[PDB]
Amino acid sequence: QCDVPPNSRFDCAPDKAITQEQCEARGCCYIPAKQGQPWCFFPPSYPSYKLENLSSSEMGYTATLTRTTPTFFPKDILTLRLDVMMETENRLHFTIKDPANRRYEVPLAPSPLYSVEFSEEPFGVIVHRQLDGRVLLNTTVAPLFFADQFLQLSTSLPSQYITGLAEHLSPLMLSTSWTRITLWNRDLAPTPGANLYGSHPFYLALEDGGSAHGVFLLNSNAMDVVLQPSPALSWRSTGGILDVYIFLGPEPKSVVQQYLDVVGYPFMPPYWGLGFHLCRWGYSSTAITRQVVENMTRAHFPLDVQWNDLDYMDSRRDFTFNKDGFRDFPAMVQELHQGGRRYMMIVDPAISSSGPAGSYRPYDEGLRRGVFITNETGQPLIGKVWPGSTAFPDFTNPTALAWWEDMVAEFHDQVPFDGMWIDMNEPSNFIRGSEDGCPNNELENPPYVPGVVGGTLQAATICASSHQFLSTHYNLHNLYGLTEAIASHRALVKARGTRPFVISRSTFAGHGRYAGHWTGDVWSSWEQLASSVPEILQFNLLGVPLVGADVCGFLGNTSEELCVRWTQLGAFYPFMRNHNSLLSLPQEPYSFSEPAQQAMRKALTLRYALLPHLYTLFHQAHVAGETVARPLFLEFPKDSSTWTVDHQLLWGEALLITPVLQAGKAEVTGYFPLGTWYDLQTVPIEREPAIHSEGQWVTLPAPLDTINVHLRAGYIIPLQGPGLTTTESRQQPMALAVALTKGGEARGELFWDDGESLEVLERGAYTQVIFLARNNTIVNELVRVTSEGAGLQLQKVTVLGVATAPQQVLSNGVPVSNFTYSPDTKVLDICVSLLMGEQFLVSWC
Ligand SMILES: *[C@@H]1O[C@H](CO)[C@@H](O[C@@H]2O[C@H](CO)[C@@H](O[C@@H]3O[C@H](CO)[C@@H](O)[C@H](O)[C@@H]3O)[C@H](O)[C@H]2NC(C)=O)[C@H](O)[C@H]1NC(C)=O
Ligand SMILES: *[C@@H]1O[C@H](CO[C@@H]2O[C@@H](C)[C@@H](O)[C@@H](O)[C@@H]2O)[C@@H](O[C@@H]2O[C@H](CO)[C@@H](O)[C@H](O)[C@H]2NC(C)=O)[C@H](O)[C@H]1NC(C)=O
Ligand SMILES: *[C@@H]1O[C@H](CO[C@@H]2O[C@@H](C)[C@@H](O)[C@@H](O)[C@@H]2O)[C@@H](O[C@@H]2O[C@H](CO)[C@@H](O)[C@H](O)[C@H]2NC(C)=O)[C@H](O)[C@H]1NC(C)=O
Ligand SMILES: *[C@@H]1O[C@H](CO)[C@@H](O[C@@H]2O[C@H](CO)[C@@H](O)[C@H](O)[C@H]2NC(C)=O)[C@H](O)[C@H]1NC(C)=O
Ligand SMILES: *[C@@H]1O[C@H](CO)[C@@H](O[C@@H]2O[C@H](CO)[C@@H](O)[C@H](O)[C@H]2NC(C)=O)[C@H](O)[C@H]1NC(C)=O
Ligand SMILES: OC[C@@]1(CCC2CCCCC2)NC[C@H](O)[C@@H](O)[C@@H]1O
Ligand SMILES: [Cl-]
Ligand SMILES: [Cl-]
Ligand SMILES: [Cl-]
Repeated sequence: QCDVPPNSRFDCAPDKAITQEQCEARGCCYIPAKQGQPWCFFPPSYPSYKLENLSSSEMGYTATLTRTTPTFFPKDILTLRLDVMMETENRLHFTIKDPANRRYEVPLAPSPLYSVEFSEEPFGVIVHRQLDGRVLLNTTVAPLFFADQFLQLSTSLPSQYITGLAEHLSPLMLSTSWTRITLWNRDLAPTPGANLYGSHPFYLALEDGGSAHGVFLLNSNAMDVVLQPSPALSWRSTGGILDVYIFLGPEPKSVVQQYLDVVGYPFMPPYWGLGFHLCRWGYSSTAITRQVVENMTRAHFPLDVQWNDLDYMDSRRDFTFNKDGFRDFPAMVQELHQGGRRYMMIVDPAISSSGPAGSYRPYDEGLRRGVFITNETGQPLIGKVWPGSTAFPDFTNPTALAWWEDMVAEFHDQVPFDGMWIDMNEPSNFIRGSEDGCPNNELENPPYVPGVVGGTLQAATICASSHQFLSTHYNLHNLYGLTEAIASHRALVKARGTRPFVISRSTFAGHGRYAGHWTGDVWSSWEQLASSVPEILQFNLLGVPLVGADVCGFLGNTSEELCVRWTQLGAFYPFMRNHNSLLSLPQEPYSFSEPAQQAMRKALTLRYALLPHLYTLFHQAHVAGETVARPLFLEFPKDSSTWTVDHQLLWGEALLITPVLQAGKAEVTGYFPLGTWYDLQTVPIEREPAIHSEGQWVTLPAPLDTINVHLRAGYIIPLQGPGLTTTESRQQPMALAVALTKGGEARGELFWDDGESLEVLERGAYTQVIFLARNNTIVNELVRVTSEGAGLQLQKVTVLGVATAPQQVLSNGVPVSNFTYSPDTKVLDICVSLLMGEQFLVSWC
């Protein structure tokens, strides 16, 4: 009864410090660890629920679950309903709910890849992969708890390899050594072990052999997820229901895709959103802000988007501008547009409530329309943020959405900003709960407090029992940032009539359908640089591919060498912004020594060259639920060596980036999956040429002015000529980079539209082209050709891995005007005059 192997003990006192006597009185086993592992744990006989009246339907199954013995938590729900829905061959879905009470729920050969079976007593759901018989879910392993404010469901895991459960600063692969992962959106500088800005209750689990599955728990309550070495996992939520989805893959990429079929495919950003953004707190005037642009331009540094932080505001209030430094804010932004750039600025959620009545429209209308989160007496809950006393909009209230749209649209008529930087949307509060504290009820003081920093649900936020239109804050807290992202997205669509650009701090599952994300107040340090790679990858797995960290870091002072290395790696973040704190030394690219400016300019130049490629990868995310930046294991799951790699990334299938992440290094050791990898340095953009890998670690030269980038054999990459903006670069001629397999083959693609309109795919207003290398030929294949894309000029074709100097190079049957062959590098560089949207044939021999 108490003979349970150590790694398999499930905690019977998750709620408090317990003595042996109390442990044994709960009906549990007490065995001290010899050195965490729980001392108090459930014997296999501990009372759970019993399955009864299991029944079949066309959709799947239903059953009643009955608990006859209470747990140690209050308000056990003794009778539950089980519903199992076999929704697709790839997707299994089950819920457990109270049949007598509607509980809070988040507002969201032919055969399945899975089979399901049930344990009767104690109750459990067992899900096998049909193909190899492997056990993916087994909830029999621990008791089911289902109490008003405490849900626990556990499972065995099929391996020690699991990723997901944002937002935390951790390796891509989570530790299963008694790790407690807390999902409660919290304003805090990224650090290991803490609940951070967002919550994504989703994991992907690898299985021996390289298949994988995913599990989503659709639950927005504060929760702990506890992983143990057996290996196993327990969800512990503080409310709601169990709403579980299992995605059968079998490939890691399909798991991600199947997960996004439920939560939403990522939104398609405007092309301009993919250029360089530059911001700091401290650009304290329009004159200083104009100087940033001027300084970048004179030093030939590309810049698509200038930003402002709090600086622009009048006394730190949304939807105003001060009349000292920012008197001519409208003219600055118009000027920006005149030069072919965009403008972004910070918006906070909380609205100043202390102004004289009649003098501040956002609050005054807010009041009239009842848009704000309210307290016990029905009055606005007042906290403290930048402007002082503030009320907090309820983005679940339809009237609040309408009010948000008005404020954005009215401010947009004054200053034509191109998107919104939504910060502080945990929501963050400078004080605990409210100016008036919080009441004493079960929501503020719950029977189980997850492991949140501050040890309370109110720390750095508003009262848990405060009222919103759809429910209490207790239930909705983890959706705050999400709901604001939805509101802002809609607001920007209505105000501007083109694709919105929303960058949000706080997020939830499903966020990437509406907005992007930056990882928050990271320190300017080597460790945070290194940590940003797993974090960027994680968000990509979670369907938020528009993500990055503050290039060169946010807090403290960057160094020149750190900024060089941060810029090199950061140019490979899908969302690329250098942002800096109030107190920090300047870190704009132009503020450094000449050799460092050169390395930084080179990294920006390579990013801009690759923008057509990066844009196509976002197209694949948007229509097929693909990742943009992806870990090696997503692309080479069968090579088990890739499983723990999180300090390299891929862009899509073909581009392997291997950064230096340490001070004083002039080399880097990177893993190279089986195949040939061409050094991108061999492609002309306005040391071994090829790595021939068996699946091995390779040491690469990486002096300060270099980041290592290789192109997988078998792939063709579209590139475009230079510009300091995408307005410029989009008008330039294009080039292909063709990486031949040894057998002379390669494939690639280009998606092209106008860069910003809505409904492009639905209206068919794009061009899609495929490129094929075969038998010493390169042709294009025209999937779709329209006015947008038809006049793209192809001026250059570079072929990697051509073994012998050719005697003739033809374009459409005519000797080209010039080519080079380099016998050292195996590169054939061809000048051409062709159109992306008209069929061509380039041959050599
Ligand atoms: C719900 O929220 C409202 C604000 O919307 C809270 O109203 C606040 O209540 C306190 C008293 O409990 C007021 O404090 C008093 O201020 C006056 C005049 O300035 C002072 O002379 C008194 O001695 C006292 O400090 C406070 O002014 C008022 N806030 C506002 C903005 O009017 C209300 O208390 C909240 N209800 C609960 C139960 O939290
Ligand atoms: C398990 O189900 C039995 C039988 O319920 C009937 O069949 C079902 C498919 C559904 O149509 C029910 O509404 C039917 O009542 C339940 O046993 C019955 O208990 C009821 C009410 O307490 C009583 O009228 C009958 O005498 C019982 N019938 C028999 C044949 O035993 C039972 O409660 C269900 N178990 C649980 C825990 O829900
Ligand atoms: C980040 O740097 C500032 C300034 O550091 C000084 O000036 C630089 C150009 C560089 O040469 C440094 O080595 C200098 O020492 C720090 O802010 C300073 O704080 C100290 C007290 O701690 C104060 O006496 C200085 O005058 C401040 N300087 C100014 C002008 O703001 C700051 O502490 C650094 N941040 C961290 C976290 O280390
Ligand atoms: C699901 O997990 C349960 C509990 O860990 C496993 O059930 C135990 O299995 C062994 C061998 O069958 C027995 O000695 C115990 O009696 C079982 N426990 C219970 C409570 O029945 C079970 O093997 C797992 N199922 C699968 C398919 O792996
Ligand atoms: C933009 O660049 C200009 C030129 O480098 C900067 O202005 C100089 O700043 C230094 C401070 O280190 C002063 O000694 C000089 O008075 C300024 N020189 C000139 C040419 O006027 C300016 O600080 C930069 N602005 C921004 C916003 O980066
Ligand atoms: O708007 C101001 C800031 C920073 C404020 C905060 C001040 C004290 C120390 C930490 C930074 N909001 C929080 C955001 O994360 C940050 O980017 C933004 O610059
Ligand atoms: Cl004791
Ligand atoms: Cl509710
Ligand atoms: Cl290895």
